[PDB]
Amino acid sequence: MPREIITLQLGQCGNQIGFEFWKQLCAEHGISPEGIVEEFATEGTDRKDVFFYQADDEHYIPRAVLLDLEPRVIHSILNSPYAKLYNPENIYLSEHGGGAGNNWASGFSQGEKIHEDIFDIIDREADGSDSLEGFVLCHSIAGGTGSGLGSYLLERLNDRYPKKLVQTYSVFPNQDEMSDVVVQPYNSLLTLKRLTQNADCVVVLDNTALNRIATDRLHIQNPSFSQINQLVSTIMSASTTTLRYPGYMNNDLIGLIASLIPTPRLHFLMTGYTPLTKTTVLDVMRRLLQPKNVMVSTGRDRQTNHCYIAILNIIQGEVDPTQVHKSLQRIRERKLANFIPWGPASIQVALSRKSPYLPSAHRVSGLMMANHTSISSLFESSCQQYDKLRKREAFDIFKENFDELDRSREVVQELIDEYHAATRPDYI
Amino acid sequence: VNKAAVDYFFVELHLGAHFEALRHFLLMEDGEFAQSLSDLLFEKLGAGQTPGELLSPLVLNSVLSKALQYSLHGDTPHAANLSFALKFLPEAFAPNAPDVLSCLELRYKVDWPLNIVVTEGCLSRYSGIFSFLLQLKLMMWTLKDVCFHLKRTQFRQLQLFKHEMQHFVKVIQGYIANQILHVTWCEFRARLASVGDLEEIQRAHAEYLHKAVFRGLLTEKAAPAMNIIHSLFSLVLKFRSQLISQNFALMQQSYSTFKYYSHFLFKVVSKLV
Amino acid sequence: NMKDFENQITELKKENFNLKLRIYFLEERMQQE
Amino acid sequence: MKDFENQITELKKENFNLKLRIYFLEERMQQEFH
Repeated sequence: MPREIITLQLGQCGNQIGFEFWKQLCAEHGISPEGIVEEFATEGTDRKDVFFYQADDEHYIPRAVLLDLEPRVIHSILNSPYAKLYNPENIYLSEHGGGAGNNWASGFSQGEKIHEDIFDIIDREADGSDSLEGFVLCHSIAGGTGSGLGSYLLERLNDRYPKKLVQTYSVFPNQDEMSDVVVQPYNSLLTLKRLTQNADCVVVLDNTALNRIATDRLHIQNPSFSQINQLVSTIMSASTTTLRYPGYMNNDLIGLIASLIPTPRLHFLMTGYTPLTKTTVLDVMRRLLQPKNVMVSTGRDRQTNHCYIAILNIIQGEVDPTQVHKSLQRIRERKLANFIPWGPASIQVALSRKSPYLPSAHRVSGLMMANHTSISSLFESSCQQYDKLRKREAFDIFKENFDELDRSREVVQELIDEYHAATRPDYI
Repeated sequence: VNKAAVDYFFVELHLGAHFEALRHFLLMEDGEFAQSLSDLLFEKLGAGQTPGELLSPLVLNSVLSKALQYSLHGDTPHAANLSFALKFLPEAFAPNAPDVLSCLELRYKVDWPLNIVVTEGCLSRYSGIFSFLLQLKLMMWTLKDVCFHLKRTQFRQLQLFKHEMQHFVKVIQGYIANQILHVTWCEFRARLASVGDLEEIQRAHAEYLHKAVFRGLLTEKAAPAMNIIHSLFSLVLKFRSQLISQNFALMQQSYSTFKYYSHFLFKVVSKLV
Repeated sequence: NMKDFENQITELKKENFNLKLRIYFLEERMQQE
Repeated sequence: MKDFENQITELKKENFNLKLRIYFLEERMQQEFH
């Protein structure tokens, strides 16, 4: 009864991230990006089938379909063999050049029409799994296509795999750049609705600190989309470090994520990277305690109280256990990072180990998931940005009626308030 | 003569291989096996299929083989040699108290005459460690089933209460053996066979095993602590069943009792060591 | 436990059968001779 | 467990009867063939 981590790339950015993540899973497992796994992957504890399912030619085929709203994302991915580990059907680029039209309403329409296609692809890619967790939707909420497809295909995939999960990832637009089309609000609304309705966790990405990291920390000033794709590949390799490869604890890394996702309404988590462009447990905590030092903009807003209740970090790296206990005690008791303010004296932090071929910038490569009402405040900001196409009528989910977008913005604000209550001992 | 005999017994007699495979299977070394169990396998016996059905020989043997196969660490010969022993036959499987599944006891195998230094203490300690691991796994699988039933389709803070309850248990298990105690226990058993007589080598091995058990604070005077933990675990199992159904009161009481019993256990630990 | 008893029953079925078969073969040989 | 133990005892009795008859037949063979 082995396990495999499935995914699905949606949108142009989503499919670029999907190809980069297939390459990253291959590399971290030890599979060459050209579509063949080197024999060095077998020696390590990194299980290719967990992240980039090795083909008969050792092609570490990710259990994901590379579908792009802009088909040019995968049209030129054929020349680059970085997605050759995936099966030809595994690179399932969307036929439409506009995909779902970069409109949140059309995105929901396309995801629901692809419901049969999404369910069929899930069934086709579910063969390689014995004790897996579920599929994902590696998409981008920047254009409404990505977020609408995320929500609609999430409903469709929940229909196809009810006992499993299909985690939608709403990679919203660049928070440092204004969008040309203002229909993204219904996209953020649909993503927040998919989060709060059933999914215990949901992904929301803000590019405010991320743009600064890319321009200066990553030094990619005025870069192309490749910088974002490379960052997505690095994050996927970091996740495969704890999923595909053996660490030191937290056999249920998904269980830890579900612990930080204790409620469908509180579906927001804060990511933290340290370094993000020599780390004792305390040093790593000092290097990533602040949301700014973190890799995700868990909103420091008031709709959700920007107090991190619980944290769980994939700190890939083997620190000493005495130091780990001392740093956990310092966080818990010394109020450096206390437990959920709704809980007694405890620590809310985790750690991981890197993949067989995945390195760490410090003693522990940081990629966190902090169940924080600051992340809920980021969701609140997304809810406030979810009315741009409804209140101002800017630019199915919104075209057929604004019920989806407006109710989703209201639900996002309500979840922000609920997480504001849950950052402190008044969660109820 | 004593040194030569000890070296011959300790070099490649598979006796320490028995202990290694016990720590690999009786204690589930491969996280894949535990994850597969809590995801798909921990369905029937987790709540208790039946007093007679859950004790079926062929089904239990198939389940053990499947758990060993799901992990590329339970392939050790003594991993499959982990056998079944019992003191009380199955009687009830109500998923209200912590009685989820604690019937099976893992018993690995060693070489002979490596049992020259075999006393009842070390085997009893190993069996008790396996039983405690089984009970903790039953609680964790009840929580996992609660989460799965909640996700299949008045219940807030249930996952937070589960994490708060599990933190201390995880800390104790890591103290017993995580990465440092994981080698300290091995080093203690590495000095288990250094005597000129089998009785003294047995004493060294039993001392290492007892120190490993004492790492978890397994003192026999802690029967009241066992009762308090039993009440807490009954509440935990009831809350897991309630969360599988859709309790919020159980979760809030779990958090409050976690704080209170943490204070009580801190006082007890200060009073004892 | 019960696994040892189950294995004992499985072996003992064949044990009783083999003792009876040996007796029957001896009886057939004695009747022929 | 106990039912299997009782079955083991019953099979022990069955082997007892069969093998006592076998010993008697060996006695008959020693009386006849020699």
